[PDB]
Amino acid sequence: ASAYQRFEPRAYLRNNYAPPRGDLCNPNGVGPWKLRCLAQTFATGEVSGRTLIDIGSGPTVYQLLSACSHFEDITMTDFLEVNRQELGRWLQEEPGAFNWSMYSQHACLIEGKGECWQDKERQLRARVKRVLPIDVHQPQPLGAGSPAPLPADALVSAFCLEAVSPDLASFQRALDHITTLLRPGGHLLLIGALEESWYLAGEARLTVVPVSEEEVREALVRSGYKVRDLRTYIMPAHLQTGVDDVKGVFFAWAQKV
Amino acid sequence: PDSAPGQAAVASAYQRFEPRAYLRNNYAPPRGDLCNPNGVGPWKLRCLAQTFATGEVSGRTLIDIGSGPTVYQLLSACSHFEDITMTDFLEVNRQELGRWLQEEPGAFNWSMYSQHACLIEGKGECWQDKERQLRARVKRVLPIDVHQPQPLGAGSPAPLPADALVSAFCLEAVSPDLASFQRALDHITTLLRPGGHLLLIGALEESWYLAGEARLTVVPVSEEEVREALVRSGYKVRDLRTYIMPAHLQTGVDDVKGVFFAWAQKVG
Ligand SMILES: Nc1ncnc2c1ncn2[C@@H]1O[C@H](CSCC[C@H](N)C(=O)O)[C@@H](O)[C@H]1O
Ligand SMILES: Nc1ncnc2c1ncn2[C@@H]1O[C@H](CSCC[C@H](N)C(=O)O)[C@@H](O)[C@H]1O
Repeated sequence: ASAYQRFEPRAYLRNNYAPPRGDLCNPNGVGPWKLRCLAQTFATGEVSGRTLIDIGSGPTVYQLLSACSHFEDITMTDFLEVNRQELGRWLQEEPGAFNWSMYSQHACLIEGKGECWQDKERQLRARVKRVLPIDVHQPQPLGAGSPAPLPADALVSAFCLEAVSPDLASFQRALDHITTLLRPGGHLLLIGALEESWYLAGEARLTVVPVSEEEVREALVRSGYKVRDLRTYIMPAHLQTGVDDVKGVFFAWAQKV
Repeated sequence: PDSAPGQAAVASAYQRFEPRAYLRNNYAPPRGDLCNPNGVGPWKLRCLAQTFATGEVSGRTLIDIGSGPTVYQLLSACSHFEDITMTDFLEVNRQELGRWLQEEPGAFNWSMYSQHACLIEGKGECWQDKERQLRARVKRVLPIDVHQPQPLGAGSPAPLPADALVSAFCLEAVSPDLASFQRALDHITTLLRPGGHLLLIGALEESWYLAGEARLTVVPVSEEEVREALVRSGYKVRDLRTYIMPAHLQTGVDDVKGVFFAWAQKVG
């Protein structure tokens, strides 16, 4: 995990959220696919509550665009200070914030409620109460006296576990860990890379545990979830860019029983 | 009597028209704020979107009558017409359109409207694609004077007669009186083929507006006057709706009391 110390947010954002992976115009892309999964899931209106925690936010907010309308208290987290600062910069509309507006626009497009994207960002920025540091390896990943309401009504995590875990069993424990933050009967929306083993974030070179839909399902089960949905996106050639070796992307809607 | 003088007056007044001012007054907030569904902007795009969505307004060629320096009136229309003709009386307006066509950064930013059309049309489309199509189908920007019996001049370029017409806030804005208005309608109707469709937007009961230094003279009209005029010109009125201008939104840029949207089909 010392590799994460060379991790550059601006390089990561650039690699994954700027064209081509960042062009949202093509519906068959990975960005539109991620957003649709979240939109659809929340649109069921079975995922709901007062509080929600985003595990391993990094420098990104997209994972919460659809979510923000169903939970009034939203908590974001990451391991690195540089990311929290990068989040802050966008939350407070500071100088040099990253432009998520294409993503805001698309979420509004997908949820199809005629909402304008400034209302969407406005609601998100507002509903996010705190940005916290976090380590999923710790059995209490948020420490002892966290400003975060526990247990949360729901959890969201994208591209975290498989990226901070050396192997399957490690990945499994990380899940066990964060699962403890989730109220019984609550919800988890997990996104991650499939059969990925490395990706770059500037000068840093992160090791990833290559997982599969089957491994991922089984791990959610082991952690005590009822899997409600598990969808797979296969990474198209034109989005294989030399920033990683991701083969596909998985999305899971799991419920703590 | 005599039309010439009033028209001359109108023409004279427009020589002070400031596009950037018009744009600031009408298509930047609070009117340009597309976030409130109850605002005039959304209402307009929604009238256009819903109408094209019926699929009853189609063809090869569209002509926008008195485009000014705005494109929003064509956002939902472009996905339905191969060939679009934009027009205006003033060159400074046409230059303004030209700047946006050329995607120069100097140009006005219509992306909020682009996005909103995409939003309400419900096809998942992205605004850059919406805009790229619009820029692609606008085949020309022509001089136009609605008071002339041939508003485009004889032997004009435009493919005539067109399958459809769009016009927004033009006729009433350049007509001194109701008869002038009615005549202007008759004139542009000659550009429209029988069985074709006219989509008309304009201000209700308005007498003036601002375009910078230029404070302009509008013939105030009513829904009925508009309905009657269309019928007079040989249309069947398919839809005619009214937006009442809210307290805020009345900003001193005009004395408009509301807005009309007319969908009319040229009997033939
Ligand atoms: N031990 C740890 N516990 C929790 N998060 C960690 C961690 N070590 C690294 N991370 C964070 O995990 C993130 C994975 S990148 C994921 C970014 C974002 N969620 C997205 O969807 O794009 C990195 O930002 C990294 O800072
Ligand atoms: N005689 C005439 N014939 C046609 N257009 C005229 C005209 N005299 C003035 N105009 C144009 O009528 C326009 C009215 S403002 C309308 C602008 C635009 N259609 C919109 O929706 O906002 C001005 O751009 C002006 O140049």
